[PDB]
Amino acid sequence: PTKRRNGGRAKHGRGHSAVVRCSNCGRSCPKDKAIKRFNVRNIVDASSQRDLREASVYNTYTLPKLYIKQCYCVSCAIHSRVVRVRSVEQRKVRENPQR
Amino acid sequence: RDGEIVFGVAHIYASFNDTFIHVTDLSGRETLVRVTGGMKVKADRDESSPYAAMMAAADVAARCKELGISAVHVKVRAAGGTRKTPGPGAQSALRALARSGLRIGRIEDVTPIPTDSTRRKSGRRGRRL
Amino acid sequence: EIDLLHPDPKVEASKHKLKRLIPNPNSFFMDVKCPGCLQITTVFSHAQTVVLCGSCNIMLCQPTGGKCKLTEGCSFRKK
Amino acid sequence: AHGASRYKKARAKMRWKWKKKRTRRLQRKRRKMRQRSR
Amino acid sequence: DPFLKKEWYDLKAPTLFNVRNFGKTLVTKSQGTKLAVDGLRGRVYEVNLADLNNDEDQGFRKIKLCCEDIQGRNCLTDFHGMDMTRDKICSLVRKCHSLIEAFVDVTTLDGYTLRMFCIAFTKRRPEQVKSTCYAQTSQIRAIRKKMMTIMSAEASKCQLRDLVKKFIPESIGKDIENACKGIFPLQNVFIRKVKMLKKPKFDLTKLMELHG
RNA sequence: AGGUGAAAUUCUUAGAUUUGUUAAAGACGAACUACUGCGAAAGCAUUUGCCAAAGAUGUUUUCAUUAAUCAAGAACGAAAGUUAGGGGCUCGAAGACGAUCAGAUACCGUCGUAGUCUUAACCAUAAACUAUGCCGACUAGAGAUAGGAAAACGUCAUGACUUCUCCUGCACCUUAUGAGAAACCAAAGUCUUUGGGUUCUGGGGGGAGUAUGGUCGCAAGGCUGAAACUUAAAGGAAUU
Repeated sequence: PTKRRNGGRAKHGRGHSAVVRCSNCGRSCPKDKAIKRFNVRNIVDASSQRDLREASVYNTYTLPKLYIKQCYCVSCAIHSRVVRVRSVEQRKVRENPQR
Repeated sequence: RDGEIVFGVAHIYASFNDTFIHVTDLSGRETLVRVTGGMKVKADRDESSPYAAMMAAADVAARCKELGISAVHVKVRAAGGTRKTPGPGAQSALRALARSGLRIGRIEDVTPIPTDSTRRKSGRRGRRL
Repeated sequence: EIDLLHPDPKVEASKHKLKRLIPNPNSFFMDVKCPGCLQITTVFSHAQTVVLCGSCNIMLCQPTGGKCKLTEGCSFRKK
Repeated sequence: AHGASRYKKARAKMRWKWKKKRTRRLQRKRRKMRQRSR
Repeated sequence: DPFLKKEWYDLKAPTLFNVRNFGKTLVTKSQGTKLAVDGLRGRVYEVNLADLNNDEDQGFRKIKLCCEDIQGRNCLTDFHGMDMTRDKICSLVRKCHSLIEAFVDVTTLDGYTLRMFCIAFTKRRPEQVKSTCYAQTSQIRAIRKKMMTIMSAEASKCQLRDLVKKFIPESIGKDIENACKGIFPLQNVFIRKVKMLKKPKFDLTKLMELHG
């Protein structure tokens, strides 16, 4: 039986999508079915960054953020607990948890 | 001398498996001090670790005061390229340069990124563990 | 509750051309007055060609997707 | 034959991709042996 | 024991930048055959613009300087090229906008030639309820051609010394934006990166006019 | 230094790995990239120019049944593979050692030939999938979205945005006294209240996509395709 109406790849009127390699696994999955979290984050945590505010040259300084787009394999995600797993009813929701 | 606070770019290469702390002049052609995680600690496991990268930076802090250098521009770096997520050394090494009292300015990420390029290791099905 | 025989003027104006009860065209003709000449010209609302004047060619309208643009201030009266 | 089901694998089985290959090696051998006796 | 053999030299910027100091480096003590000022020649120096300005602005961007000549513990830099920081250009990239790019290889009246790049992002209006917003390729082509023509005209009219001045106030970026509204509004519109392909001749007397 | 779960093979003071500026080489076009577009399907993401071609929309143009579906027959058909020249960076079936293990011809690691890329032929199959043939009619709404078109003393400067209607796309949500074995389904509805037109395929599970014969192929193999004997269950969807 179909576990998803979608199939999990979210592809319509193509026949062929682009491909990406998983950032951890190595695996070629399709770009559409990859599962992607764009992790913006500053370099030195939060607690440790006050050392740089103390130590530095210049009156104030914006500690510049690190921008990366992670892409995952399904199996790499479910192992690493990005997505885990959901019920048959609650599967269908597509919104943002943590807006 | 007359104008205090002379600078030198610092080049924190921090992959997994090892952390490289490198100090050089603004031109960058001539190096001043070089330290590698694994010069401090001799496990192979603990080459990459928070403590080894911290203890690496303390030797760099000591050598920088002697030669001239009172301040540091800094350039963090994951292996990046084909392999782009800087390791557990880069947290601790950048913190360690503060606790010496080198005067920090101007942080950059300079981990090299393609515009789509090459092929990655581990085949189609990937590095199945 | 419904009237297929006598539909409303408001709703059947909105519908497509052919889907109306009696099909008829929403295009029309125009008596155009260009600024120089006192003459008049019968011009279709949707014109596929660049229409010239009755003598010494000026230009009435340039063709577009649907309705043609008329060149600057020049009036037009529907038939 | 089998057609579409071909590889249904509803229950513990050999695996179709391997099965097709095994039969190909048997078949390929049949050829040279039958051409040898000409 | 190794660093007894070296001595410090002082880099000096153009008069255009407004800060004479910034360049500190060591070339090592001279030895007959392979002397110091040969090895010191043709080094390259990526430096932030907000250092040269001396004000906390333009944190983004970097200017590259190579020292053409050396005279008595001083190094006289005419610039090699321009660059933008990866913090800036990656912050500007957001989802549901149209990234436009462009380039031209352009010749100044001064001998050498450059390869400028531009990045422009379409911007939503006020009171716009549309979820995304995009430029219809054809619109993008018109905008792109417009960007190159404007960029080409500016570089060609002004000599390199003059051109660097245009970059500091980021006047060129503003000009492209106000021309292109007729097609699409745009935002940001930076010049991003510049690359010298030639450097025409050395010319000592021309370089001393820059260093006042 | 490398690399790993942890180590080794491997590379290194005849200066590696890291720092910087170049040069050559051949791949690949990141982020923007989406329950978006285009294409008969396979498939197609850098800039600019040239060459034909296509859909939708608009049309008080034109011909006037020229149409639908298709045994034979014909064109295209990813990846791998083949044949003959180029090119050969990275990755890398085979092979090689180094680990792990009771063993490990595997997973992990380090090298690494064919191949990967391109011109000229072949091959003709993929979970080639929407696992739903192709035209047509009618059934039910709401909000999005891509393309075109019309309207508004609309808002900011020919265009962007707002509000509203029309067809044409990929979809999505909600619901049915419609259907179904159920999963689910605007088609799988309008089918025991059984007939709009038409092409192809199936008849318990093996034996078997095998044998033999035919025909296409340079081969690998493709298309067509049995029987003897064997067996009471195979199989589908949900429940505990």
